[PDB]
Amino acid sequence: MKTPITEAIASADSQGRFLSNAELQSITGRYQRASASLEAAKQLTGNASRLITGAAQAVYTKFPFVTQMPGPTYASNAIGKAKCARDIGYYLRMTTYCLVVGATGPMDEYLVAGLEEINRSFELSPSWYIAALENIKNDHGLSGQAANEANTYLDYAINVLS
Amino acid sequence: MKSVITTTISAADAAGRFPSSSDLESIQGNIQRASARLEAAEKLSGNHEAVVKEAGDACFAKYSYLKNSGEAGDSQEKINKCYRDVDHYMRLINYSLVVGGTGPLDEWGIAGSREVYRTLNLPGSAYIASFTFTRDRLCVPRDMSSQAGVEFVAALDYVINSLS
Amino acid sequence: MKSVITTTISAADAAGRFPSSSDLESIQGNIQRASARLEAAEKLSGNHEAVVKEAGDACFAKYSYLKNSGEAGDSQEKINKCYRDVDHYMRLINYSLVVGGTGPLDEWGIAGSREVYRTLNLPGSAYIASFTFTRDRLCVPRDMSSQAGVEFVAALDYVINSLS
Amino acid sequence: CTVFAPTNGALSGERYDELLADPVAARNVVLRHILPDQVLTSKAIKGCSFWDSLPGGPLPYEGIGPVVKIAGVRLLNESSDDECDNGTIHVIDGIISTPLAKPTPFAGVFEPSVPMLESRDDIATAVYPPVTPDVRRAFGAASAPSTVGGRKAMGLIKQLPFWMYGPPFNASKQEDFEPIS
Amino acid sequence: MLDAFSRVVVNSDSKAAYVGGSDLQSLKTFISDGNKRLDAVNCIVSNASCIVSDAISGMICENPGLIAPGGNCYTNRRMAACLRDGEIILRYVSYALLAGDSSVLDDRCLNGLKETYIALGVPTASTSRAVSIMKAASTAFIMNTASGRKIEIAAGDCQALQSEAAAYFDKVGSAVD
Amino acid sequence: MLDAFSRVVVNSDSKAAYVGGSDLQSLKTFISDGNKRLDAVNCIVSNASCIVSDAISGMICENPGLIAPGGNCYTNRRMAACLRDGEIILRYVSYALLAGDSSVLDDRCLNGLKETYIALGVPTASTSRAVSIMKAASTAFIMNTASGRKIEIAAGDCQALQSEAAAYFDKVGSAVD
Amino acid sequence: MLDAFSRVVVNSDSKAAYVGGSDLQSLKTFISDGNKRLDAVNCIVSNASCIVSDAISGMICENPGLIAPGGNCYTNRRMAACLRDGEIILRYVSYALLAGDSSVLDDRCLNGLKETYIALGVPTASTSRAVSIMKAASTAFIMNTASGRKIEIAAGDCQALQSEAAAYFDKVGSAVD
Amino acid sequence: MLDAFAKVVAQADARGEFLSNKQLNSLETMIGEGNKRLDIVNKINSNASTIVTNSARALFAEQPQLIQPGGNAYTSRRMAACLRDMEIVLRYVSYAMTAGDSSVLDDRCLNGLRETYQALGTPGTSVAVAIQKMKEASIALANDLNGVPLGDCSSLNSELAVYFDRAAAAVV
Ligand SMILES: *[C@@H](C)[C@H]1/C(=C/C2=NC(=C\c3[nH]c(C[C@H]4NC(=O)C(C=C)=C4C)c(C)c3CCC(=O)O)/C(CCC(=O)O)=C2C)NC(=O)[C@@H]1C
Ligand SMILES: *[C@H](C)[C@H]1/C(=C/C2=NC(=C\c3[nH]c(C[C@H]4NC(=O)C(C=C)=C4C)c(C)c3CCC(=O)O)/C(CCC(=O)O)=C2C)NC(=O)[C@@H]1C
Ligand SMILES: C=CC1=C(C)[C@@H](Cc2[nH]c(/C=C3N=C(/C=C4\NC(=O)[C@H](C)[C@H]4CC)C(C)=C\3CCC(=O)O)c(CCC(=O)O)c2C)NC1=O
Ligand SMILES: C=CC1=C(C)[C@@H](Cc2[nH]c(/C=C3N=C(/C=C4\NC(=O)[C@H](C)[C@H]4CC)C(C)=C\3CCC(=O)O)c(CCC(=O)O)c2C)NC1=O
Ligand SMILES: C=CC1=C(C)[C@@H](Cc2[nH]c(/C=C3N=C(/C=C4\NC(=O)[C@H](C)[C@H]4CC)C(C)=C\3CCC(=O)O)c(CCC(=O)O)c2C)NC1=O
Ligand SMILES: C=CC1=C(C)[C@@H](Cc2[nH]c(/C=C3N=C(/C=C4\NC(=O)[C@H](C)[C@H]4CC)C(C)=C\3CCC(=O)O)c(CCC(=O)O)c2C)NC1=O
Ligand SMILES: C=CC1=C(C)[C@@H](Cc2[nH]c(/C=C3N=C(/C=C4\NC(=O)[C@H](C)[C@H]4CC)C(C)=C\3CCC(=O)O)c(CCC(=O)O)c2C)NC1=O
Ligand SMILES: C=CC1=C(C)[C@@H](Cc2[nH]c(/C=C3N=C(/C=C4\NC(=O)[C@H](C)[C@H]4CC)C(C)=C\3CCC(=O)O)c(CCC(=O)O)c2C)NC1=O
Ligand SMILES: C=CC1=C(C)[C@@H](Cc2[nH]c(/C=C3N=C(/C=C4\NC(=O)[C@H](C)[C@H]4CC)C(C)=C\3CCC(=O)O)c(CCC(=O)O)c2C)NC1=O
Ligand SMILES: C=CC1=C(C)[C@@H](Cc2[nH]c(/C=C3N=C(/C=C4\NC(=O)[C@H](C)[C@H]4CC)C(C)=C\3CCC(=O)O)c(CCC(=O)O)c2C)NC1=O
Ligand SMILES: C=CC1=C(C)[C@@H](Cc2[nH]c(/C=C3N=C(/C=C4\NC(=O)[C@H](C)[C@H]4CC)C(C)=C\3CCC(=O)O)c(CCC(=O)O)c2C)NC1=O
Ligand SMILES: CCC1=C(C)[C@@H](CC2=N/C(=C\c3[nH]c(C[C@@H]4NC(=O)C(C)=C4CC)c(C)c3CCC(=O)O)C(CCC(=O)O)=C2C)NC1=O
Ligand SMILES: CCC1=C(C)[C@@H](CC2=N/C(=C\c3[nH]c(C[C@@H]4NC(=O)C(C)=C4CC)c(C)c3CCC(=O)O)C(CCC(=O)O)=C2C)NC1=O
Ligand SMILES: CCC1=C(C)[C@@H](CC2=N/C(=C\c3[nH]c(C[C@@H]4NC(=O)C(C)=C4CC)c(C)c3CCC(=O)O)C(CCC(=O)O)=C2C)NC1=O
Repeated sequence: MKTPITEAIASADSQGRFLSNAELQSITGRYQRASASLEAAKQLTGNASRLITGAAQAVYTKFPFVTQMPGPTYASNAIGKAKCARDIGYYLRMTTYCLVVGATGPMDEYLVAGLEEINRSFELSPSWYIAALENIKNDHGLSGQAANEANTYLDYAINVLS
Repeated sequence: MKSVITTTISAADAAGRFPSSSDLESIQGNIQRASARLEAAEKLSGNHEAVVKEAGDACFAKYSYLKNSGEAGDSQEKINKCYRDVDHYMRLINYSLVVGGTGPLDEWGIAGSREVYRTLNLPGSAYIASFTFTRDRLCVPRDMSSQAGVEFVAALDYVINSLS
Repeated sequence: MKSVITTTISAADAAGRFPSSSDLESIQGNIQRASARLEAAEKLSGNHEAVVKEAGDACFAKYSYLKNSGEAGDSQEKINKCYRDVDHYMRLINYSLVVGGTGPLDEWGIAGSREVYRTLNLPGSAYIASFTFTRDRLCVPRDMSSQAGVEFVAALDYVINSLS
Repeated sequence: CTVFAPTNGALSGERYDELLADPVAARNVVLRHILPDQVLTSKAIKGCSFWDSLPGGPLPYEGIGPVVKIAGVRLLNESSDDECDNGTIHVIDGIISTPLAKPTPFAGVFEPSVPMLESRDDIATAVYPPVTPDVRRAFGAASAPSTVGGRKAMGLIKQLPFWMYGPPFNASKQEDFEPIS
Repeated sequence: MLDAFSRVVVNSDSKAAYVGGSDLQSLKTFISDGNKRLDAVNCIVSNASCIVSDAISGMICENPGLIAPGGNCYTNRRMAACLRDGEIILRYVSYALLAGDSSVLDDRCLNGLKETYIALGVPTASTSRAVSIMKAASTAFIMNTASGRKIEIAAGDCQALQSEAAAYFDKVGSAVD
Repeated sequence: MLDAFSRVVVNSDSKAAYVGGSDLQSLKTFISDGNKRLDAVNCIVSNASCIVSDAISGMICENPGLIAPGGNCYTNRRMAACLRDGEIILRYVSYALLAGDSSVLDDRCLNGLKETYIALGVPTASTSRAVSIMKAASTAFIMNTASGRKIEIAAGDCQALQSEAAAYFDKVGSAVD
Repeated sequence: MLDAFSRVVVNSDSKAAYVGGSDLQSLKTFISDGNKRLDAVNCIVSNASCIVSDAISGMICENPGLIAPGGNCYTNRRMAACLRDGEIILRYVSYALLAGDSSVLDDRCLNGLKETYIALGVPTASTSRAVSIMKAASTAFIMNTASGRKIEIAAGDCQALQSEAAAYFDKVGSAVD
Repeated sequence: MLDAFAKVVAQADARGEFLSNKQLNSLETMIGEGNKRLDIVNKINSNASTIVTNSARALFAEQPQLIQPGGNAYTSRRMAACLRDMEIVLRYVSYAMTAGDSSVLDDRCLNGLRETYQALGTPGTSVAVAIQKMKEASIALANDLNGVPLGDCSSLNSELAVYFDRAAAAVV
């Protein structure tokens, strides 16, 4: 996984040298921004269910054909709504994982790796998801540097999808 | 203290209105002329002590009779009050020079000066001798570039025209 | 003979065009800086004798060995050639000062000088002692106007930097 | 003593706070200025040679009539010659530097007032820069993606001259992209 | 009545010393931030009539006993003097934004006001609420974040000014209480 | 070969518009700062061979292997051309002080000089040392802070001009290294 | 007596609604800046006897008429009282640094001071000079820039807090005048 | 490759002296500027794909040449190469914004790029218009008062603008 610590150790390992002062300063700074990251992870974990429900309501209000269009991929079935909150729940959980880790490791290895083939092979447009992350970016309700953290990783997932 | 800001705010307050664009143009002019005058104030606080020396020494270089009798300059101590009052006036020129109106130099130096100077037998002509010496010792193109010197001339003019 | 107007006429002539607005702006600047140049020319023609007298006097005040061994101007005649040469120099500074380029000073005085001072055992450092005395002596607001003093200093510095 | 005293305007500066920061350098400069054992008037200088009795090294002086230079530094004849009953205090244009107390080089001293200036082609704008206007229209386009924000996306379309809307070019306007068109 | 200038001068006067080089440095920051100050007071002035109406109407809406009989906004006259007092408070705050020092607001309006509104029966809590509404409205207009009005100004950071205006409103609201 | 005027025009030509207000405003500040540039160029020009002499003599005295047999300053001919080279560098820097844009210096002399000093065997660090000495000497003459010449001029601030001249010398010194 | 917390609470009760996000956000900043506040008040409850000694001594030396006969610092008793009053003023300023709101300073100390010093015959300008000396000494201690005392502390910017403390001393000095 | 510090040290070794305390005070000042720096780099790294896309939309809207048959931009291949090149330039401007020196950009991206866009027939000035649009979007984005504690940042905007101006100056 891509954590800052593993970047540091991996770079020094590819050079075969020790972990001199550069990488140690890196781990210091990670240990300082870590506290705001942990508070943000606490509050996202706190109000997850209303974020997921709210996000799915935003997608449904923005694209109202989706509940109306008869098909497997669209959210007209009860199954489709379950897959809807399922997927939004995935994105929220991977954001909390990246807040805890401090880099974009778990999103890049659990979510970003291979997402294109999935959005193609099941014809799931990237945009519907973008609207979901925008509602999560609006309604997470954090303040300060914690809000800068969660907005950083959520914006990062937005720029992956487009 | 009369400045640009106090005159326009006070005038609008007497008006009973919000400050319109006219006062805004007035303070616009204040922040235009500000740099030239403040250069003058910095240089005044630079060499004020030699201004004390040449000012007072020219002041007794003209009038010797003050050191002669008991009248106004009997002792060395009254001469120390002479240099002292000159430094008061230069400090007020520094103050009004920073403010930019003649406010603090008027209310601190000029107001009621005439009953005091008339009461304690203090002649104004020796002060005027000192200040005219300072305006004759104006090093414009080498010390106070152009307009800093001009502002200094104006303030010290106001001092003499207040006293005379 | 280089000036503003000879540079622009010669440049447009080398081009092959009628004079455009650029040359017209150049000769406009000629007739702007003109007054300061001609003021300096008037004062130089005013006191040239005392200038050359102080120049040679300080030139032998610095270097006494010119006189000491018959290896310089040790005969009243050679020192008369000395003051004559400095007369020529101030005359060329007057001429370039009227023209307003370094043209006549370059073509009459500077061009081909090096063979002459080299061959005839003439030290250039003594010339520079003379000119730097006449340069250090000058006061801008004492006699000449600031703009004319600048012009004079500039031309004389050109002589120094062309000499050695 | 002949006391070679620089003027106030010449004394102050960065090297002045250097000398007020250091006792050693300050002592060496003050000993550099002051000659022992001689009293010299302005017109008694007369020539170009050295002075031995000093701390730093031998002092070069060029004495011609009034144009006196001391170490390459001219003295001011307005306030040059004063009686002091023991000596005379001659006032100097600048600061005579010892070979002992050496000033810091140019890279240790200098910073530009204007940054990035060895990297910019245009001197005219960098020295006198204008203020940047609003950015609301441009931020509206730079912020969110094209499906998020609707109409703004064009945002960055600025205004071309009238001929470029012409039929050999056929440029587009922001009113074309809007639903209103 | 003192601007920023005269504040530096009076403080320097107390110590019997010259203005010097640091006080002038802070005043140089005043001069260079000058046009933002001008534009800010322009923003307060342009919408001033609108602000007082909204704040007093919000003061009545937060506290409906003012309009109730024998409240101090009951009679039509009393509502008129009420609107005028809101206007005067806004006025002096705008003067304090031009001056840069609150000598004008302290001397001309603030001094002897609590005992006046007490002596007249005017509820202090209500007035401080109205001052708070003018505070939020004024900072929103001064940062160009008002809903009904978004005018173009060339961008820059105005953070120092907003805290200044908030300081004057907090001085008034803390003064009536 | 472009001044400040031409540079703005070329930039407004790639933009394909007219000059405009913002650009003309900055150019008005250029012309109002014109006589400072004039007196600046007068200072560096009327100290030319003085700067070149002290600069290259300082370059030899700092690094005395240049005059040792085998160095590139070892003959009168090599020393004359080295001295001449310093004079030419100072010459086009003076042109870049007049024009306000380094287009004359970039297109004329800076272009191809590194590869010429490579092809000759000229050590580049020594040349950058000479350029640095001309930089400090030239800014000291441009600010009237020379220890051997203090001429009288009208007082004013030219910190901006000094940063500009230091930018051109750092352009040459960075260009030879 | 109200802290920052009770200030948020009181404001929100005037609004008559819940506490919400934004007020709590500002209060979160209060908590994260808490340790700097702690260390600052610790710096002023440290050498404080030293502050009052130096400030009143400075007030007598600046104005020698206090120690002159029939001045209010003449008798030994009166000197004891002035020192005690200097101590008390610094004490309530320290309380206002801990609370973060000036409710304690306004209600406990500031309310009866002008009338009291008038009723005793105490010269008020002299007191405001002593409050000014305590102000400057307290800001120098709070910035670690005292000459006789430089104690190492984990580094950081603390300008906010300095301006806070200076705000309270200016409230006292403006209150006695 | 050189940042601020490596440029200061490298010059200090090119003359072979130590750093004076003046230099060290300058460094300390730039460090205190460094949080604002990281904030601007964060804003760029966040919204980057919308910057490239919107700026390309404004480019093709204002110049309808390239999307038409026979255009340099035209073909799916050529369009994707167009967009990717803009992403390249935006990436390195984020890098030089972090380093404080314009060395990495010149070394990795700008230097030699003109020889390529000449060698392909790509219109340079269109690339320059593209980079001007990313400068507008980026500078405006950098001046947003959202999410950041408020503070004065005119110098950093000036510097960032110098980096983009260097990119548009190196293609044209
Ligand atoms: C916070 C107040 C604002 C903000 C204000 C800014 N204004 C800037 C520049 C500027 N503003 C004016 C208008 C002003 N000057 C006057 O003389 C008058 C009336 C007589 C007014 C109302 C001018 C003339 C200028 C400069 C010239 C120009 O822009 O064309 C400005 C730029 C920075 C600065 O110049 O200091 C700012 C930041 N901007 C903000 O984003 C908030 C909303
Ligand atoms: C001085 C810091 C050097 C060095 C200088 C030498 N330069 C020599 C030759 C040479 N230099 C140039 C560049 C010059 N010529 C121009 O036309 C212009 C600008 C318009 C410049 C800047 C050229 C083109 C040449 C070749 C032609 C010539 O010989 O003049 C040179 C002679 C080298 C040799 O013959 O061995 C020297 C010595 N001297 C040094 O010690 C330092 C490194
Ligand atoms: C690790 C990350 C990760 C994801 C992000 C998801 C992505 C994902 N979603 C689906 C599958 C699905 N995803 C949705 C979701 C949608 N319903 C709609 O109305 C909207 C357009 C949209 C919610 C916004 C639906 C309905 C399906 C089932 C589609 C179908 O069978 O027709 C599938 C195929 C397997 C399955 O059926 O579950 C995958 C891989 N899965 C993962 O492993
Ligand atoms: C704020 C500004 C300010 C001033 C400008 C002075 C002005 C001033 N001077 C004096 C008082 C005095 N001023 C002088 C000065 C003079 N001696 C002479 O030989 C000369 C004529 C002249 C100096 C040029 C003397 C001698 C006295 C004392 C007069 C006396 O007691 O006879 C007094 C009366 C109070 C006192 O005795 O000090 C005042 C108000 N004071 C101020 O507060
Ligand atoms: C148009 C301009 C113009 C000049 C500037 C002069 C320059 C000049 N001077 C001399 C020639 C001379 N110039 C001098 C002058 C000097 N004596 C010294 O002690 C000093 C070093 C120096 C005066 C400062 C002397 C002594 C000679 C004669 C040299 C000799 O024959 O040995 C000659 C050779 C012809 C001659 O003998 O006259 C020339 C061309 N001539 C001109 O036509
Ligand atoms: C055509 C140009 C031209 C000049 C530039 C002057 C230059 C000049 N000045 C003086 C002469 C003089 N110049 C000055 C000036 C000075 N006083 C000082 O305190 C300062 C150092 C300096 C002003 C800045 C003085 C004082 C004298 C007289 C010197 C003396 O007799 O002791 C003389 C000798 C003749 C005389 O006594 O007038 C000359 C040639 N004359 C000219 O014809
Ligand atoms: C044809 C040649 C030619 C010149 C050489 C200049 C010389 C010159 N400079 C100024 C004028 C000026 N020159 C300077 C320059 C200086 N600023 C300083 O800090 C330094 C001491 C110095 C640069 C090294 C300044 C500041 C002014 C304005 C002075 C003032 O108004 O106070 C003026 C008066 C007119 C004006 O204001 O522009 C003139 C004639 N002009 C010309 O036409
Ligand atoms: C019970 C008593 C008690 C105290 C006295 C404080 C002491 C204290 N201060 C800080 C920590 C700190 N203290 C300061 C204070 C300042 N730094 C400056 O350079 C200024 C001179 C000064 C202004 C007040 C700063 C800046 C920090 C670090 C930043 C921070 O933690 O907010 C910390 C964090 C932990 C640590 O640093 O090890 C603690 C416990 N807290 C307490 O619990
Ligand atoms: C809780 C806050 C609090 C205060 C702020 C003080 C204020 C205060 N001071 C005094 C009383 C006093 N305060 C002073 C102080 C002064 N001496 C001077 O030379 C100066 C003008 C001034 C110091 C700057 C003196 C001298 C007295 C005694 C006055 C007298 O008895 O004549 C008294 C009357 C009771 C007493 O005698 O102590 C009070 C209430 N007391 C409090 O409880
Ligand atoms: C490391 C940095 C780095 C870069 C900066 C690029 C630069 C670059 N671009 C292209 C290649 C290309 N670049 C573009 C881009 C353009 N389309 C237009 O309409 C505009 C003029 C312009 C965008 C602004 C196009 C269209 C091609 C393909 C050209 C063609 O095949 O005709 C190529 C040749 C290889 C290829 O086909 O991809 C290279 C090296 N590549 C790199 O490795
Ligand atoms: C790892 C990534 C990373 C970031 C992205 C920054 C983000 C960041 N910026 C600030 C802090 C700050 N950031 C700015 C910046 C701004 N000034 C303005 O005018 C603009 C609105 C904006 C630049 C575009 C300012 C002014 C502060 C200080 C705010 C203050 O103290 O009032 C702080 C609080 C700590 C501090 O004071 O430095 C943090 C965490 N820090 C990091 O560690
Ligand atoms: C029903 C009784 C009633 C009212 C009357 C309002 C009054 C009111 N205005 C507010 C605040 C407020 N008011 C305005 C001004 C206003 N908005 C504009 O966009 C324009 C053009 C205006 C004048 C016409 C602004 C700009 C704000 C700040 C909030 C905002 O961004 O709109 C606030 C919030 C106060 C606070 O933040 O503490 C209140 C209570 N509220 C009520 O309950
Ligand atoms: C013994 C071998 C030797 C030399 C030759 C000199 C050369 C020399 N001149 C310098 C620098 C220098 N040189 C001058 C120019 C010079 N001074 C004037 O006042 C006039 C009229 C001048 C031309 C005649 C100036 C103006 C400076 C800047 C320092 C100063 O203020 O004098 C510097 C400092 C470089 C730096 O700052 O990095 C050096 C090394 N030094 C040596 O060791
Ligand atoms: C001769 C009659 C006389 C005095 C008595 C002093 C009094 C005095 N102390 C000052 C100011 C002052 N005083 C102290 C406190 C003091 N210093 C310490 O380092 C310790 C341990 C202290 C208590 C023992 C500090 C810390 C300052 C701030 C200046 C500084 O950094 O030292 C100031 C400056 C006021 C200002 O800035 O406006 C004055 C006038 N001055 C006089 O002329």
